[PDB]
Amino acid sequence: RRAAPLGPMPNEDIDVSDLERLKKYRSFDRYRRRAEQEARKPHWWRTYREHFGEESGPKDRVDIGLPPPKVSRTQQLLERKQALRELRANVEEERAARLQTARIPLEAVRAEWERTCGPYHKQRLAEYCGLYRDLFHGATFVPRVPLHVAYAVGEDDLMPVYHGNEVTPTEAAQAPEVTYEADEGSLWTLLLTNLDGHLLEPDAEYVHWLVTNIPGNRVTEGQETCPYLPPFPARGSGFHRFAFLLFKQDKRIDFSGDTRPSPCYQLAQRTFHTFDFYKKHQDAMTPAGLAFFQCRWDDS
Amino acid sequence: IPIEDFITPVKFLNKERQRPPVELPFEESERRALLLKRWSLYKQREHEMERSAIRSLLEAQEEALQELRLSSPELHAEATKRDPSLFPFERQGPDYTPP
Amino acid sequence: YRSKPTHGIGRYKHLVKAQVRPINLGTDYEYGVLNIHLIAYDMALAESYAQYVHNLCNHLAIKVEESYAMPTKTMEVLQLQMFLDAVLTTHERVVQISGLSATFAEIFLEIIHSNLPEGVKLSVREHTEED
Amino acid sequence: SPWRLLGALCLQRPPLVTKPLTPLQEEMADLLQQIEIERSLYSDHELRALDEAQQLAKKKSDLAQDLEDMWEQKFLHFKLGARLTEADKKDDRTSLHRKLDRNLILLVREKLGDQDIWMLPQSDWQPGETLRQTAERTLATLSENNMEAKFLGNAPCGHYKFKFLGAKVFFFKALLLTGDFSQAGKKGHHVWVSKEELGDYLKPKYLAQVRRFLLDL
Repeated sequence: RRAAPLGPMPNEDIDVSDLERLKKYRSFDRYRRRAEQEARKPHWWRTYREHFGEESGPKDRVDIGLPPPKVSRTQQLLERKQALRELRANVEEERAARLQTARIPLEAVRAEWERTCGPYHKQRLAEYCGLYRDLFHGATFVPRVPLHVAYAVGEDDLMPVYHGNEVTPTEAAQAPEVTYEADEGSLWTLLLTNLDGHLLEPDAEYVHWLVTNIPGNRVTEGQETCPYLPPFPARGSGFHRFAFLLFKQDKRIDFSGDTRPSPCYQLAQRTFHTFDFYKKHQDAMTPAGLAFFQCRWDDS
Repeated sequence: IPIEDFITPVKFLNKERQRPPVELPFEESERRALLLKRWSLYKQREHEMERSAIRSLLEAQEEALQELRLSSPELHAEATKRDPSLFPFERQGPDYTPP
Repeated sequence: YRSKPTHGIGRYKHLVKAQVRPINLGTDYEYGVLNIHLIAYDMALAESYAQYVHNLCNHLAIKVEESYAMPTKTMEVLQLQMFLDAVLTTHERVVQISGLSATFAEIFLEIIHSNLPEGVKLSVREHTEED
Repeated sequence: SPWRLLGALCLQRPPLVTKPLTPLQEEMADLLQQIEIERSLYSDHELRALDEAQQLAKKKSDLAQDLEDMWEQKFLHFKLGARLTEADKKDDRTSLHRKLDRNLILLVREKLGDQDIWMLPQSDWQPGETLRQTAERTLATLSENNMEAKFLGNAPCGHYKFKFLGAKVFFFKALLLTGDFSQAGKKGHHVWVSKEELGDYLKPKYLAQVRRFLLDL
């Protein structure tokens, strides 16, 4: 008893008559490539991807972004072609390349990464640590604006917070400094959330440091709501993740429901859902920057 | 009874002490490297000009065959067999000095 | 599994097969087994044009089966005036092309004879040869 | 639909002497010469040059040169045939002996009653005669020569239609082995022409596309 194959059968397309005239995989590598290409397509039979939890597979993204930066492509293409012409025709770079001596200027790479491609890497790195699932719950924001968060560990020593890096509660015992660039028409709101580690309520988080109504780069000049609270993980549970968020606001907003007492030591006073918060202020608030750090129990 | 000449001769065994040394300056090394790269480029161009040549030739051949077949079919019957002339073909390469 | 719609996804061996006569039809003329004898004096030169022939043949979609080297014919030449003895070496390579048509022959011959190197001799034959 | 059948034959003269090299091919030749002399293990002349030269000094404190001399003087005793048998004449485009390096082709002048015709050889082929047979026949006939012509195949090179009636010019390839030309001074005007000359001397467009299946070299 035979059934009828449903649509395509993997090798059906190639003609077995006269096998000598078909090109071959001479390289194990070519075979490897074609193989993975096939493994990525959605076949009509039971496959590895199906049973192993592809994280829902296809998902139709709710994108709350800061609108994509407007650029003319012909300009870019030409300027790049020319930059390449200037760079390649130099005999210095050829002599240097042949003899295996060259260095790439990491700082400038950091500048270009920031300018172009980085904001996209941010998206999937946040996706990796799931900065999306717990906060905006379905929604993806592309991190348009560069966000530099830093803790001072000494007079001369600065600890950077990169998205995904590991930091100790000792360096987080003090308030951070922030760098991002805007002229003054600007209105900003910045947030630091502890995404896991809520003891009573698994789906709730701890707002640590919340700041509102910021012109330009001036952090001291923004009205603060939650004064800074050093991360307080549990001895047992490892590696909590902490999210730094940025929002643009159109008109200056003041919200009394969010206001907290000045010393504010009590834990139940800080209970948070980024979801509800963003529901409250949604129309005036657009999500901008993202920087997160991962921290585990320490002596302090 | 096949025997190839690919064998390295036994005569060459102990005579090996004659030409060991090699040393190059960065000037000669670079001189040969530049000439090498230029060479590879050059050849890649040249193969392309010859392939273009033979391709254009065979296109002229196509025009030919198609025309001659369409006009008179007796010629598609005549011309398509490969005659006995090609069996004993002997061509000898160019010389340095003519007769 | 025979009953399932997916029976034979695993099927391969028809894809790789692990297991003469010229055809003259008067229209489609397949001449099998053309033997090309390159007789050149220099090892380097013989290797050069042999390699070149094979290389081109690969590109032309023309099938090449066996490229081998025939035994070196050493002609010891006695120079008669007083005697002089100059040892001399003839080298032969063979490129056997398994199929061809009249038109691709017409094309083939041109590239061959045109691109012949200095002091290079060519002989085109049929597959019956013995070693 | 009357078809006036006219064969035509492209005549190929084999290049005799080797062509000179591009400046780059020269530089590359130099490079390969150097590296090939570098990878080379011993020599008989060199073993017996160096070992003897070092042993003689040791015999004095306690051949290769003669060979070199004999070789030099014997190479100087040998006078070689000139590579240019053409540009010394410089005139005859009608000489078969002209271009040793290149491939040459035959070309003829014909003034007919209603037409001024410059003919890359043209054969009128009767429908009964094979294209082959007519090509060869008109070849040996017109030039008034004994020609051993090695034709590649029964396949024709290129085909061109001058349509009034309709009429076909069918072009073929003959590789000339040994020409024997009777009375080189007979009035039929024939030209022995290279690629550059074939470009210029060919007025018709049917021939202007015959230089398209020409083999450049």
